[PDB]
Amino acid sequence: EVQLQESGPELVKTGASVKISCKASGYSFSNYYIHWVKQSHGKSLEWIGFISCYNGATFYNQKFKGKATFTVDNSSSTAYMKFNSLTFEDSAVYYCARLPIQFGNFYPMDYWGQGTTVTVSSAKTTAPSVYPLAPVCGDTTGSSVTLGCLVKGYFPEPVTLTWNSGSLSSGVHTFPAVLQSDLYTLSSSVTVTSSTWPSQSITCNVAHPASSTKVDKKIEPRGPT
Amino acid sequence: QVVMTQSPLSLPVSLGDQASISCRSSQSLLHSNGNTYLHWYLQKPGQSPKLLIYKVSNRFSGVPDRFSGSGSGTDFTLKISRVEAEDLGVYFCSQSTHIPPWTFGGGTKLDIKRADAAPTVSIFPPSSEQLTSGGLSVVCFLNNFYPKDINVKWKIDGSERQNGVLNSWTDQDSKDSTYSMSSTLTLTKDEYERHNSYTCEATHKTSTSPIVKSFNRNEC
Amino acid sequence: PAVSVLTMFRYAGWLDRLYMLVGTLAAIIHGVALPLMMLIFGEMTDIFANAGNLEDLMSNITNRSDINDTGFFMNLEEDMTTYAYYYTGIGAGVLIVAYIQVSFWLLAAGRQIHKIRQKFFHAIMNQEIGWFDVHDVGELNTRLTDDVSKINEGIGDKIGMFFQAMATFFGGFIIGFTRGWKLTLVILAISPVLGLSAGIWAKILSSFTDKELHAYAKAGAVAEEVLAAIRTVIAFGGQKKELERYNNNLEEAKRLGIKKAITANISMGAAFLLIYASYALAFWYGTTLVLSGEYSIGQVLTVFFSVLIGAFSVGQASPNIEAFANARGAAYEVFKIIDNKPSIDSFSKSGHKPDNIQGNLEFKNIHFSYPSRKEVQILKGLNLKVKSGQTVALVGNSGAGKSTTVQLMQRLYDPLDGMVSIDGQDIRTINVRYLREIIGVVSQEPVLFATTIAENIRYGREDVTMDEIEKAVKEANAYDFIMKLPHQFDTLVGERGAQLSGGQKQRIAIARALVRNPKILLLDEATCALDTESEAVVQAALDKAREGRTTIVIAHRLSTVRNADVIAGFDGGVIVEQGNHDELMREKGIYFKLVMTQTPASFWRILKLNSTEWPYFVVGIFVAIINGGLQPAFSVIFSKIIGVFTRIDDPETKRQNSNLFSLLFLILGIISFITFFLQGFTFGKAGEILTKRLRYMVFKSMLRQDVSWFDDPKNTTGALTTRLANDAAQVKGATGSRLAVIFQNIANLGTGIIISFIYGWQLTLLLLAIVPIIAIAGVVEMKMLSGQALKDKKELEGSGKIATEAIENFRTVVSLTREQKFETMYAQSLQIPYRNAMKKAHVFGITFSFTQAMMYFSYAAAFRFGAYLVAHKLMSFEDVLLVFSAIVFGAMAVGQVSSFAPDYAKATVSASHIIRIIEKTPEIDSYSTQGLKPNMLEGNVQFSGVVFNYPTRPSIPVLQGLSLEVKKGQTLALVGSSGAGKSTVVQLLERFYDPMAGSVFLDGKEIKQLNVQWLRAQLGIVSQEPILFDTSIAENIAYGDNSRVVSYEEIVRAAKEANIHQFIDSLPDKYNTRVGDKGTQLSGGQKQRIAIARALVRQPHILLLDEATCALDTESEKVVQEALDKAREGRTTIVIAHRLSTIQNADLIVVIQNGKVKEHGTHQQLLAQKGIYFSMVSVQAG
Ligand SMILES: O[C@@H](COc1cccc2ncccc12)CN1CCN([C@@H]2c3ccccc3[C@@H]3[C@H](c4ccccc42)C3(F)F)CC1
Ligand SMILES: O[C@@H](COc1cccc2ncccc12)CN1CCN([C@@H]2c3ccccc3[C@@H]3[C@H](c4ccccc42)C3(F)F)CC1
Ligand SMILES: *[C@@H]1O[C@H](CO)[C@@H](O)[C@H](O)[C@H]1NC(C)=O
Ligand SMILES: *[C@@H]1O[C@H](CO)[C@@H](O)[C@H](O)[C@H]1NC(C)=O
Repeated sequence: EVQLQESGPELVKTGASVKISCKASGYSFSNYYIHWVKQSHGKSLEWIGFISCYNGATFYNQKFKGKATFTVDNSSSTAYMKFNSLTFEDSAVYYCARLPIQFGNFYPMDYWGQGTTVTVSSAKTTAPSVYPLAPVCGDTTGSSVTLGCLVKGYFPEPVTLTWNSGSLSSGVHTFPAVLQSDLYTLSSSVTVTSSTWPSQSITCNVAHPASSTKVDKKIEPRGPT
Repeated sequence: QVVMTQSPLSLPVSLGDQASISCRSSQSLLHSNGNTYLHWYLQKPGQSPKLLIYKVSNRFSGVPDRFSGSGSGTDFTLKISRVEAEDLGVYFCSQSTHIPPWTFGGGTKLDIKRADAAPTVSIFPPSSEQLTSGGLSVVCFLNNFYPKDINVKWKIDGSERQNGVLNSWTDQDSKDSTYSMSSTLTLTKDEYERHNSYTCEATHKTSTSPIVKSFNRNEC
Repeated sequence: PAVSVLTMFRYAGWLDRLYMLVGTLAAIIHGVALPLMMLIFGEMTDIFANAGNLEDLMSNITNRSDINDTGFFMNLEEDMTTYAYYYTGIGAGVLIVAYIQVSFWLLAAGRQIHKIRQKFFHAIMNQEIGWFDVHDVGELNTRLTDDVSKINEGIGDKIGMFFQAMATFFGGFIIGFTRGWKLTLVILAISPVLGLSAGIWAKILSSFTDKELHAYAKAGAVAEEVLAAIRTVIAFGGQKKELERYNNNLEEAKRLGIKKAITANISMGAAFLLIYASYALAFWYGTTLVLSGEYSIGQVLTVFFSVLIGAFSVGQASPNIEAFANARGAAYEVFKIIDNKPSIDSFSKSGHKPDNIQGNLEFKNIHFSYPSRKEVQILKGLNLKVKSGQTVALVGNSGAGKSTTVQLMQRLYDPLDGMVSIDGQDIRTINVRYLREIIGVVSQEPVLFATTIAENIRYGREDVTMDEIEKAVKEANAYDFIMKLPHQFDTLVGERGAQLSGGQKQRIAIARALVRNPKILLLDEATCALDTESEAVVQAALDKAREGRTTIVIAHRLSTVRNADVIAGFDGGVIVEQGNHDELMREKGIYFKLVMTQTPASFWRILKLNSTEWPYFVVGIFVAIINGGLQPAFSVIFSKIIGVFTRIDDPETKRQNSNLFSLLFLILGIISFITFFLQGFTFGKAGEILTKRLRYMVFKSMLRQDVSWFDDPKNTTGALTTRLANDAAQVKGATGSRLAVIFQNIANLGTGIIISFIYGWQLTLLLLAIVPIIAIAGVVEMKMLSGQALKDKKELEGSGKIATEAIENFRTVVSLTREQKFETMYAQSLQIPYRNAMKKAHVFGITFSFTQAMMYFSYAAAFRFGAYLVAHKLMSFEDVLLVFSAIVFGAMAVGQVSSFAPDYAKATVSASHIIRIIEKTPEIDSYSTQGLKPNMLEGNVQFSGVVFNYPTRPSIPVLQGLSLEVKKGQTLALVGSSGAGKSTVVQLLERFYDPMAGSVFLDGKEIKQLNVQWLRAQLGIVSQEPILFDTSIAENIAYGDNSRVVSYEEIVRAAKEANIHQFIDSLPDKYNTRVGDKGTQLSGGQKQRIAIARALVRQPHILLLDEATCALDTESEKVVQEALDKAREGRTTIVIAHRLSTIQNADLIVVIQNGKVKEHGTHQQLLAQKGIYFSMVSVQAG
């Protein structure tokens, strides 16, 4: 049993600091350097720095100097970094690894935290805009049909979207939230037959916690326009 | 600061065979001691990254005999011999033997090697409520393809547009072994009164013929 | 034989319990200092290891690095600013704590053993005189010094180190279990073996100083008995024989010495083999535990060093419990004496004190036996009355009833039946003291105490003025000769001062009896041992002393007893007949039978002395260097293992480098065990054949040396058996030991200085300032733990003179009851070195505390400046470990080595004495072989004008022009007055000395050209009280003739003419009956017949009969005279004569006085001369 568990996801506004923690359990804590490493979305693992974790003797990367500050807590056996003066280029997934001090550089970073995602924003808690996406009007040539619903412009993470109140799971594709003009955007689609819809019912049940919102968009075909 | 070019980029392994992943550095990773220090890690999504191989040929306490690595100098390889379904994550190669950056490799996913198939396309116009509220969003859904090498083509009235585009891909579907993506343009309302032909196209390896879909504005 | 612990702590007041309580708590908090010192060492080596690994990680950090790495040491430079405070806090605490634990226990022991020693001399001096004769007096004296010194060693200091070492044990395992329990159990698996090796090593370390002479004690007994009996061993020959016998007892003590030294060095070899094996086990396992990322190097040093000093602290506490057990066994018979009790208490003040006592004196039906043997009855139904002013003289068969009367009148013993009265009042209802002051005793042999004359009169009565001393000496007829001696009354007498004659000592003993002014006077054989000239003036002084006093006299030779009022005759303890002289004359009883019977070293010389067993020395030198090599080698591999944990190498090369170093610890263990196994074997065996050959050469030398050398007061028997025994075992240390010291230390410190200067020189200069005081700490701590620095036993040898004097002369010190004055003198002579020991108890406490404190401060000062060097990158941490471990731990090693070895001042003064004695050349060489050696056996002896002076006192002359001829076969007896020189003629004719002028002729030839062994071969001496050797009968009689096969049958003839064969034939185990303290004790007459037989085996042609007054035996007096008359029948015989019955039948008698022969002739012719012969014969006519 050796485990490094980290805190939960953060949703911090721009400029204010955030303090993120790497709690260690199951080993002799007073030996291993705690390396903090950074991973953006779809990029290489950047290296932030480390702490000596016996006495907190830091060493920062040249890029992340000043706009990152490490500290420890020996009694509760945790590590911390306060990552002050945020920008949009600091929303990422942060990991902590342990390295043996007795032979560093010559031994792998062998145990790792599960990663804490820090999402840095500047916007306010915004209600979504749920829009139905009927098929294009005119021909219906295929016996299979795809129905869409897109949740536009919301904030913050996440939106719990659900098709047909949970009774339809035969082609539910729900994409990650794409960011535009510091406001999220999510999309969803389903596939049923041409004799199913518009003969039966179909609706998109969109639920957002922080705006306490449950929009029920029963999709209708595009009529004359 | 040796910049590692880990060469795979995404690796289509099938089930029950061997697939090799290459890590090519840009400086000789041979220390003054006759020891080459690069390390191979596994990483599943949601969980922590596991150390898998260290010092290209050794092995860590608790990992089975399917994982062995070879190579030297600036050419490195790990061997996925007789792959299971339990090791399907992103693999990456640490380290620089020359500290302090500890430069990591990029990453290498794995896969299932489904047989190939061309995607399905559909264009959805901007909804009526967004026309009421003040914007437009054309959304091209295209589902159930393989592999993850697809290039979407937005073209308005036969003319290029390369900005204000929204691409979104989904991950490896663990029942059907396909992918999907969809694209989206939200533009200002007035621009919808300036064009008719909106075309979404798919450029994928399974067809030299592009998967074209189009609509004009006036008809219904 | 075991006091309970609380019964032992009986002489402590309210103060000493506070001293041992506070010193106990100080022991507890002193013992826990060193394990937390290992704790602080653990944290600081984690400081240096972590900062060394962090800076040694990123040395690839250009651009700018001038403040990165220097700041990475700004971590380690302000952090040891407070660990310097922890080290100086442990030092400044352990200074006052180590001070108060040692001085408090020594001070509590000083007060306790002061009261125990003083009150034990009280309770010995308050003990009844019958208890005195059961218990041997020499053993009781040795108990007085030894047994109280043993309770001293057990009571005070060892049980402070006991709580120190047990608190070190429990604190060591408490911090060991609270840092890391896993490696604590891994060492605790082997910790019984480590504790056992530690225990045996500590027990052979402690003493190590006293149990070394038990193997020698047999041969030392031989050497003692032959040196005590010199004037018969150099007289009968057997210098070669007793030299062979001492050699034969000496070789066995050599063998047990060999076994002692080899088992001692096995027992050190297992100790260092197990510390250097447990180093390998715990750095092996602690290595494979810190390589897994589970401990730190500071934990491994903390838990390993503290647990291992705990396990060794057990064995450090091992000999203290047994020293306490020996103290408790000693206290059983000290406390059993000082508890209880006499029945006749000479100190009590219970009974009446009647004044103006006239002395009406009565014995009524008294029945008594001595308490040593109840079965024989000494006195039965004895009745006497003597009224005031009257004189009774008691005579009869000797040994029965004579002296027991004067021993019952002083109430020395209680009679079983009957009653003894003074003035109608029972003597057992009066106080013992007031009884003993109204009675004056005059013993047979007078004793004088080793102080001035006037100070002997002080012992008689302490409040006497000098005028009353002058009148008492004038009344004792002692004034005119005491004014004539050189100094005055303040002349020192005793065994140290000048030697007075027997009549002189006796009439100042009379002066003590007269200064007491007694009403009853008791005289037990006051003049049996005195000659005819001094008995007249003594009898004049006693007749003056009897005027007006009731007197009881017990004496042989009853010449003036006629004048006494009543004469009482003894038979079987009963007085049969009483009256004046003339009534005992008419009765024709016992008395008429008695009257008709009457009428620079030069050190290279000591290696030249040991220049036979050079191969041992050569291998010893080559092996001692290997000891000195392996002391820095430990610091080298120790700083390479901790030096490999403060860098950042590959895990596999750290694993195999640490396996290399752990194996190299074990190789250091093996090559340590061999190297002082056989270093102890080669210096032990070379030194012990050096001391066996050196004992044998010094003893062969001493048997050659003449009688003149033995008369030297620097050469008494204790000085020569003690000198031989000590100064032969010391000189072992003067050569063999010192080369081991110098080569071990020069390889040790020399190599440490050199390698330490190679790796970093500034810090070595700093530690070179520390290096004297911590080596002093090594030698002072080893002298503390050996028990050597506390005992000296040379400041109490000024107070053992009076204790020894009062134990040996106990009859006199009771009969004048000065127990109290001797308790006072012993009390003050004990109180001055008491005060000195009180001062020294603080000085040794502060030097032990101070120099231990230098060890802890030395850690502080070393590692601060070490942190400064490491901080500016001009050293590393394995170099401060290498120069600190080498200079400092090498300094402890040169202290321990330079103290564990023996001395060098006592060794060189010992070798000065030995080589000063073994090359001595005697004057009258006995072992020589030149000489005429004829086959004449005539033996007409002729002294011609012999002038001799005794060389112990060359001022006084004894013989001047002594000439006398002795023809073949006839008998010459010699008599005379005191100071005549009559005993000297035996020693001059046997050639113990040569005369200055004159000549000694044997058979017309001067003795000085004859061989001495042949001369002594044709002379048969028979000494006064015969010396018998510790062996059977056949050797003691066969000892007479040596260089002969002597046949068993030949013993029987000599025993027949010595008149013991008929008596031996009833004895158990007739001829191989052992004689001595264990076998049968023979009477003085029977022993005298044995000496006659020993002289008769030689069948000599000259017989020297050395016999003296007086024989009380009355059962063997006639058979010794029969055997002497059978021996003198056809042999030329010279007799020193004191019995008047032997002299009538001699062919010639010679009276000597002041070295001058007065007259010659037969007995009856010199009787008709009416000179000195007629005077001497006319004395017993009264
Ligand atoms: O000197 C003091 C304290 O000294 C220090 C204080 C603070 C820190 C120190 N750090 C390193 C070294 C000493 C330090 C301890 N003595 C050290 C010397 N013992 C001696 C001794 C003698 C010769 C060879 C080895 C030993 C060692 C133990 C032992 C066991 C039974 C009987 C005696 C002894 C042993 F056989 F294993 C007594 C206690
Ligand atoms: O200098 C050395 C080498 O000893 C000798 C070598 C060669 C010849 C010798 N000849 C005579 C006497 C000693 C000789 C002796 N120190 C004596 C003092 N030790 C102290 C010490 C203190 C208290 C109780 C036990 C110990 C013993 C070892 C130890 C382990 C860690 C830290 C300190 C020490 C231990 F816990 F087991 C170091 C070795
Ligand atoms: C590198 O560091 C040194 C530190 O003084 C500085 O002088 C030098 O200018 C630096 N090099 C550059 C290009 O700035
Ligand atoms: C370490 O190096 C960097 C180089 O700029 C410097 O800023 C920093 O102050 C250094 N750390 C210390 C304690 O000096």
